[PDB]
Amino acid sequence: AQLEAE
Amino acid sequence: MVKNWLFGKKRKEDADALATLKGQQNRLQAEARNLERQSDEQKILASKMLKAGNK
Amino acid sequence: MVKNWLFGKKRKEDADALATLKGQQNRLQAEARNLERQSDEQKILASKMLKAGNKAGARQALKRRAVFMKRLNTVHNTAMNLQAQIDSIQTATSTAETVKAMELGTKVVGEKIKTVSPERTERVMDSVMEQRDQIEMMTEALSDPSLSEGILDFEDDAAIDEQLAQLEAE
Repeated sequence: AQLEAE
Repeated sequence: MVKNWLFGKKRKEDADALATLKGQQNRLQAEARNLERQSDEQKILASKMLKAGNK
Repeated sequence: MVKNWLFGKKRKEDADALATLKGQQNRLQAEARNLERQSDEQKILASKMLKAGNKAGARQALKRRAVFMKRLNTVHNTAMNLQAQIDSIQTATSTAETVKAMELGTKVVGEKIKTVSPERTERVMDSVMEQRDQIEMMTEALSDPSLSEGILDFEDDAAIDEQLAQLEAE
């Protein structure tokens, strides 16, 4: 999720 | 000028033990740096898998 | 210059084991690349069967491609398992060196702790305390003001009281 948000 | 024979002997022994510990610590720091590099490469790969359309 | 005969022997053995594992892993990577190539050729063939008007042949080619990709997955997982074994060998080597360094340090610190034991430090600090008390008592015995005072007022400071009063009035 955090990499996608990145 | 008194020679402290036992003192110098134990000094050499403690210096060798400290050298051994410092060498193993330096090896572990190098291994840590390599593991950090590998983690960064894996994050770059994860970003490319996200962009390419492969979750 | 001490020779570590057993250490060098086991080093050669571990190097040969790592070479064997790396060679088999390289073989598996080459096989994986070839299987990927074959899968791509099968997909191209499936596309041509679709264009030519042969759906049965397209299904045939896609089934063959599915078999090739399953083989590719198995080969890749086997190569990953070999990498895990290589990492286990290197981790065991590093852990052995760490335990040896810790045992050396423990030996040195144990010799020091046995030499200067805690009971020895207790004895030294007790002696320091006792001697400090004796110096204080000796050096306060010599400083008793009763000598330089010597004769004290029988009137108990009355004359000196009035002298201070008279000097204040002055």
